[PDB]
Amino acid sequence: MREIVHIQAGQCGNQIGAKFWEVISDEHGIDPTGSYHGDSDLQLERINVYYNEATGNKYVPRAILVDLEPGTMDSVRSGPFGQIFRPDNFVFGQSGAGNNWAKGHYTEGAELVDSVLDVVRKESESCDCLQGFQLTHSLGGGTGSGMGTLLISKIREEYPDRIMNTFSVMPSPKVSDTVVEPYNATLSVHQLVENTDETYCIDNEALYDICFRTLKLTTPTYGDLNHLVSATMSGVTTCLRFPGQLNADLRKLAVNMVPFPRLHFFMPGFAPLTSRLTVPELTQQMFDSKNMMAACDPRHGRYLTVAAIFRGRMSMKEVDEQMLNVQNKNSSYFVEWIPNNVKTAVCDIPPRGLKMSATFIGNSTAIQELFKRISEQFTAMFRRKAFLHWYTGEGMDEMEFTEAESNMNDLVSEYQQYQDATAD
Amino acid sequence: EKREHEREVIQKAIEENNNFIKMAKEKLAQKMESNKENREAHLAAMLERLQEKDKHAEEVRKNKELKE
Amino acid sequence: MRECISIHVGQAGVQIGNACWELYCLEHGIQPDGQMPSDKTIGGGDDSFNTFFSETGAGKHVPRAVFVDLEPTVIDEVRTGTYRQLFHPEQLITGKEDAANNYARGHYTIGKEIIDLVLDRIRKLADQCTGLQGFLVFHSFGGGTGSGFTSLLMERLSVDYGKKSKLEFSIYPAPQVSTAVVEPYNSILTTHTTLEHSDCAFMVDNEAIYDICRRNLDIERPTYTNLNRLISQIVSSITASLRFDGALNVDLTEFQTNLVPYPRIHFPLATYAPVISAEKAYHEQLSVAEITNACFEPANQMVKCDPRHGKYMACCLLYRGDVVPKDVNAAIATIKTKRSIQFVDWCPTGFKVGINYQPPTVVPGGDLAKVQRAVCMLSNTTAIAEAWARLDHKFDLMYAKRAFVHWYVGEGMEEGEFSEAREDMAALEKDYEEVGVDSV
Ligand SMILES: CC[C@H](C)[C@H](NC(=O)[C@H]1CCCCN1C)C(=O)N(CCCCC(C)C)[C@H](C[C@@H](O)c1nc(C(=O)N[C@@H](Cc2ccc(F)cc2)C[C@H](C)C(=O)O)cs1)C(C)C
Ligand SMILES: Nc1nc2c(ncn2[C@@H]2O[C@H](COP(=O)(O)OP(=O)(O)OP(=O)(O)O)[C@@H](O)[C@H]2O)c(=O)[nH]1
Ligand SMILES: Nc1nc2c(ncn2[C@@H]2O[C@H](COP(=O)(O)OP(=O)(O)O)[C@@H](O)[C@H]2O)c(=O)[nH]1
Ligand SMILES: [Ca+2]
Ligand SMILES: [Mg+2]
Repeated sequence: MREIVHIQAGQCGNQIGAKFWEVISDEHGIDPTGSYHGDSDLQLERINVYYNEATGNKYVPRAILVDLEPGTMDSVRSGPFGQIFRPDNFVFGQSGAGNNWAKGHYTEGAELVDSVLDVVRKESESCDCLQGFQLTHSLGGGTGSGMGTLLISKIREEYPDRIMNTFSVMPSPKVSDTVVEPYNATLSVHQLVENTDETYCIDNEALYDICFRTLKLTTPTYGDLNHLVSATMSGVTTCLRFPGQLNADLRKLAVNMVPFPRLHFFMPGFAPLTSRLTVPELTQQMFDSKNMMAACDPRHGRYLTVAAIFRGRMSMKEVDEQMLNVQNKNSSYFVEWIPNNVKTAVCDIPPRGLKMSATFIGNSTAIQELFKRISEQFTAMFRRKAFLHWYTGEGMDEMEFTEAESNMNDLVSEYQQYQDATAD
Repeated sequence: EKREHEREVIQKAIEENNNFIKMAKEKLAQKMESNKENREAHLAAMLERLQEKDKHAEEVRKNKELKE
Repeated sequence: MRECISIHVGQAGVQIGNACWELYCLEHGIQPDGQMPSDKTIGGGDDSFNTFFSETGAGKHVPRAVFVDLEPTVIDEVRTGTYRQLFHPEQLITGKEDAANNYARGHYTIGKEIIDLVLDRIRKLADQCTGLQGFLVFHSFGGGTGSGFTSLLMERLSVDYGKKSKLEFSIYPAPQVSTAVVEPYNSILTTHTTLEHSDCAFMVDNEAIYDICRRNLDIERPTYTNLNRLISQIVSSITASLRFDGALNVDLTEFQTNLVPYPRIHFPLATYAPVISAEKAYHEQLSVAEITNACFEPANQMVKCDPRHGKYMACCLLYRGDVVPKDVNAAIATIKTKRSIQFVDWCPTGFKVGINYQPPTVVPGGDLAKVQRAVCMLSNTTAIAEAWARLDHKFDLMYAKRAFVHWYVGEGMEEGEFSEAREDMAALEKDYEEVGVDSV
């Protein structure tokens, strides 16, 4: 089978990580004890992708739980679903993180790092045919950002020919008052553009604005944001978890979605947006700015590639007509020089609570808006050296901030380059 | 003279068939050798770049201990 | 004698494989366990069906076939399916990790780990043959295994089998069922690499088969099962010449002689009639003249292109079922009188015909009507070049930006192989232009 190995790092990573395992376990018919109580053989067919099989017919998530604070991993064990994970996969620190990337990447993270790799190594070695790795984390903190991207780099050394996948939560001032996050995020993108094959951009600015404006939650919680993150994560992993022809493993997805190796930052989308539709409506909502989990207007760039997953009992002829419709009517926003760059999958099994839904995965040049936002904030403080002593104190040079800034702005230029290109 | 020409024709047929097998075999050998060394070169550079990260990560930790 | 070994590479080749063998078993009266009650020579024989089926002492008739994929899922369905008893386990070869829609992984990286094993199993089939005619290779252009592994296999077969004939049934990619943005790259790469190694290749445009299913069988949104059952019928008509005998049966090699004027011009257009539903075929007898005339409607073609804007270099008609010479001769004389078919000036205006009396068969629970008679036309027309043109254009669009090329470069390929492959396709498009110009 094609196994994926999941890793969740830091507070954010472990919150969205935990909720990912809740949602997909419900879908595959796995209760918290790790037993199958479902009605369909399709739920088990590709269960090996995410779950190991244990003695007594049970199913264990292939998940590695990591943080420099010991507290978050207690709170993971607490909330039902928690006694499903493998006890020795929990790798905890002591000191805590401090929203310091240098701590996570160079000093405190490096000390813990080999204890994580040993668990990764044990999970990987008994895989029949390992696809690669899935990390969930935030880029604003210190552990998930610094130690997460160290983890990524250290896993590439030992598994250079496997796929490296991240769900990377981007910092917004609207969600977090921490001033140092532009540094943490910029340093993290410097790592991701070099060392990941495909990165889903979960943007907290987009998540908050959906919760405040569209969903009308006057004071949104972290749990309100993560209901949207878990919907996305279910949606974008649907093709990996059930049988089908299209983007059915991580490498095939990458080959369809990544035309140039640095340009692997995707812009997920989802309809219907909910809290706790017909196919034409689903199709329209998908390519509309309101439904995107990155704070980017797709009508400000062009799509290099697109994957559209429709879930539920619907007409496949109708889906084909509407996806053709949407490309005809929005032709300008799809680069002419990559033909047939929108792919469409249909999965009979819908998610929990909905009878049909759509998930969107776009490699859009408009994602530059996200990096420009982060780059403007970064440079707001870097031009006057603010809080650099936190990072210099751990041994980093002032030149590593410049190099990180410069590479992220190169990435923006490259998005603009392919935005402006033509067939001629 | 016609019997010598009949002989020459059947030898030509055999020779061209043998040359085709030969060139297919050489062209396929040089392609696979060229591919192997190309792919090893791409992975070597990948890991030699990851090893430069390990040299830099120890320079950062030693620069910390030179603030004591 | 004159045995043919069929090789089914990748998902498309394997699944078209299942439909073909299932169909052959029903045509020859062979059961899912391999027993054939009508065959009184137990253990062997040189009846026409023995070109495609060997025989065990236990009465079992075994396909002369290897199934290869770099991935176990599709062949596992064959291993445990209705026809598992038909195949020896050694004929069904699988790897672990597929080529990920990358020619480079099929040809070089993943493919090289299984190529020597595959030749071994092919050799075991070849060594059972008293007079091996050649090979039939089934594969997609678009997939990484279908493109990349098939190429490697073809190169190696030319080395290990000299000039034994090698025919292709190649699945040409369509947007309605494609699963890869890089399919144009893989199509150009495999066509270039295989061109010198293939004697005759039948392209099957998935868009054409998709339309025929929608238009003629009233199927709303056709699946691979729908497409494959129709493809099987066309493949069955082409191989029918080899698998049956009869006074008016012309062998596939004779059609090949007329179909291939120059080695690189070896891509015949197949047209098939009638493709009709049971509901429409009720109280409707389609005559020889009717089904022959349907071969010149481009809606019934296996490749979307227009022969009315091109020139014929050959026209072959393979009839099966209740068809007699008088009717065929009259029908072709009508085609002549009416014209509607220009040949190039350097080619005789002939129509090479065969007839096998065994009528078409259908698989249970299928869409096709069982008809009394059918025909497959094989033509060599300059219009087939349109298919290359469409694909070469998509190639250029992406390659000018080097889109996706890093996936191929990362597995050891150079940009040189891309531009070399595209130059050969440019040269092929010029060849079809040159052969259509009138002589001085
Ligand atoms: C004025 C403080 C409020 C509480 C805070 N707002 C702000 O900081 C504003 C005001 C200044 C201008 C901009 N900032 C963002 C706020 O509402 N926050 C950020 C909390 C910062 C936390 C401190 C320690 C740095 C929200 C998150 C906050 O409301 C919390 N949610 C949860 C929460 O989601 N708890 C769930 C469990 C959980 C615990 C911890 C987690 F990390 C995640 C989930 C369970 C609940 C019942 C649920 O299902 O929603 C715990 S704290 C953001 C989404 C904007
Ligand atoms: N007609 C037909 N086409 C198919 C079938 N399966 C796949 N295809 C087509 O073949 C192409 C995809 O290639 P596959 O044959 O699935 O790929 P593969 O050879 O298995 O290669 P990898 O999966 O990359 O190892 C697309 O153009 C599909 O539309 C089938 O059963 N019938
Ligand atoms: N969407 C979301 N964002 C979070 C969550 N927890 C923290 N964050 C964000 O993550 C960043 C801080 O990362 P955190 O995970 O707390 O840092 P760590 O201690 O280094 O793992 C800030 O931008 C927070 O707004 C969460 O549960 N959901
Ligand atoms: Ca016999
Ligand atoms: Mg395959």
